[PDB]
This record gives sequence, C-alpha cells and structure tokens, in this order.
Amino acid sequence: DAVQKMLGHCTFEPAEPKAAKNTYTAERFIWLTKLNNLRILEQGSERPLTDTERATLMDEPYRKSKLTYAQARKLLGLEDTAFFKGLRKDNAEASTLMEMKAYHAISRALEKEGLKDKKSPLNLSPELQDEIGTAFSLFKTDEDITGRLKDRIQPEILEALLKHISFDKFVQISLKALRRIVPLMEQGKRYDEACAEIYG
Amino acid sequence: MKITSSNFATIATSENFAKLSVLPKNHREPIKGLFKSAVEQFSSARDFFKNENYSKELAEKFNKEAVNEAVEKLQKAIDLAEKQGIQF
Repeated sequence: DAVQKMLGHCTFEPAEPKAAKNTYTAERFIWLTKLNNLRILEQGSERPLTDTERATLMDEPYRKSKLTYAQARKLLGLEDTAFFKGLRKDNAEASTLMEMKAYHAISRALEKEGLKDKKSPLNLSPELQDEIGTAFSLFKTDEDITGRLKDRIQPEILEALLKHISFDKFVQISLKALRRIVPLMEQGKRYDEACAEIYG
Repeated sequence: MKITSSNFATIATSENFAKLSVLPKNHREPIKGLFKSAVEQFSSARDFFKNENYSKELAEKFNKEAVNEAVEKLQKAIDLAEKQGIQF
C-alpha cells in the first residue's frame, strides 16, 4: 500500500516487478484498502461501513476527480453524530480520501486532445491502463515509452498520453500478485486476510 | 556498466542501493546521494508535459535534458561505487 520511487520486486511473488502506483490495479488496491479498513466513530462506538455503504462509494472515485470525506458523508447520509476514524484541522473532511490520479490523468489527456468526451467512461482495457502507467513510470523518453507501447494502443491516443501525462512511484506488490488479491478485496476481504489466503 | 534511459529503473533498484550500505559512511552516503538524485530527476522527467505554460517542443527539451542528467548521475554513482569495490 506504500510508495517508493525506486524499483524492486514483489515481496510475495518474487522475480515480479513491483507495480507502478499509477496503474488501475494498484490504484484500485489503494482505494480498496482504504475503504475496507475505514471505520465510523459514532458516539462511543466504532463501526465498519456496511456492504451497501461501500457500494455507494465504490465507483465514485472513478466518477469524480477526488473523493473528500465530506463528499462521502453526504453520499452515505451520515448524521453529524457520526465521524470518520483516522481523520485528524479546521477543514479536514475536505481531505481527499481517494483520487485515482492515473485514471483521471489518462482521461483528461485523451479528452484534451479531443479524442475523448468529458464525463464519459474511460473506454480502456484495464491491462491497457496498467501498461500505459507501467511504461510512463519505467521510461521517460518518447522513444523508449513508444517502443514499449508496441502499438497496444492507437497512435492517436498515444500522442495524447505522451503530451500531458507523467507518472512515478511503485506499490511494493506486483501487478500479478495484485491480480489475485484485488478480486478478493472487492468481496469485502481485507489485505490482511486476503494476502495470507492466496499466498501465506 | 553503461547506464541508459532503458537501463535506468532496471539498475536504480533498492537492491543495488542496498549493496551500497557496505561502504563506509564517507564513501557510502555521497554515492547514495547521487543515486537518490538521479531517481528523483528521472521520475519527474515528463512533469513538463503536465505543465501548460511551456510549449510541447520546449517541454521535450527539458525531458532530454533531465533524462541525460539523471543517467549521468546514476553512472557516476555506479562508477564511484565500483571503484570503492561494490559490484553490480
């Protein structure tokens, strides 16, 4: 769940590249973790978000640019009585719970070059997104980036990405290890239990 | 060893970085600094594409400038460390 600008190998499945931060899977893993361990401080009672609650916040980080705790409060219908665990400040519910920066960066780039529409689905294969990030994190020259792309993506949409997007940082778990972990967490399971379930 | 934009990341790993703890502090820490500085410079190489005040052509100029200076830093770290003994 943590970040680092230097490259490594997965702790669980060695010989695999640590996934870049700005990949749909990694970005989902980060969002899945935060929603899965988020807790409601109601009176003197701590509570986990229920299934429907999480569902009303599941796809929202993709839809809007950021998800502030304030947005989640209105979305959940939380009374002022309830509060958010972990959150520290004058206006802290304005802090971004999740952003999914890669998703909104790729989308903004395509819609910037006029090859995509606003408020529209980012019509991209997830593995596509991933490698777009993986490439823009491991290469910086237009030459090396394009060569890795290997026409996996249309020439028009690659000019767009090579014109406005820039990525860094990794996530300590391989994209492959995530691929077996990220379905399990969509079923409500936490990283703590899911990692041991698959690998441990 | 020769460092390139393609060799980069494949050589600027935390594993090679760990192999530098072997050196004395007055030999380790400086090479570590160059190592870190190259990592930070490459990572932010295409940051200019995100900025709009610059022109796309003028942004590509910094890119080439950043990547070259970054692989320059990593190469010095690698070479300075190899002379101190640690192999990669």
